[PDB]
Amino acid sequence: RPESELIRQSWRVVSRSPLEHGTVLFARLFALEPSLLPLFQYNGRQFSSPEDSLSSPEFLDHIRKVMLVIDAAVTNVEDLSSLEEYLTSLGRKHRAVGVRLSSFSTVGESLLYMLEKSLGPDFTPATRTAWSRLYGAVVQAMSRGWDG
Ligand code: HEM
Repeated sequence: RPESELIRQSWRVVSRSPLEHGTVLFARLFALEPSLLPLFQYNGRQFSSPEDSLSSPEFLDHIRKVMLVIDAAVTNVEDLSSLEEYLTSLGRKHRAVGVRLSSFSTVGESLLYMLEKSLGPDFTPATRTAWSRLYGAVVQAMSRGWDG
């Protein structure tokens, strides 16, 4: 694939600072859909404001976990079928925590925002389309967790 390289190459830059970059993704996510904030329940407590999430080690660890699932996708960008069962179960888990499947569209936009901001002029149309396809494929596999 030509897309596989666009994804690989762009991901190298991000993977140098995945927390800083995932922090943009999540700051953007809560700016777009603050109703996701309460889903991050650590010590039975809700974050009141998005900046609260940034002070939580568990939340920042979830940022790193997200970035690693993306890294797993990138590693398998040629054959995602190898992540299908893991991603189905990841879907099922997020269903269980309360995340609606539709919120994963917002996450995709936040991922694309983060890549735009980091890559600036290197975030070409082809690069955007490539990520959109990969992210879509990830979410398609996760959606199996919502049993459909
Ligand atoms: C709607 C946005 C999302 C919310 C509200 C959310 C929320 C959560 C929560 C509450 C957990 C369990 C607590 C934790 O381990 O931190 C979790 C686990 C996790 N999330 Fe997310 N998540 C979201 C998106 C994502 C995405 C996009 C990925 C990766 C693509 C991801 C990867 C993970 C992983 C790897 C775990 C560990 C699951 C396990 O095996 O127990 N999350 N998420």
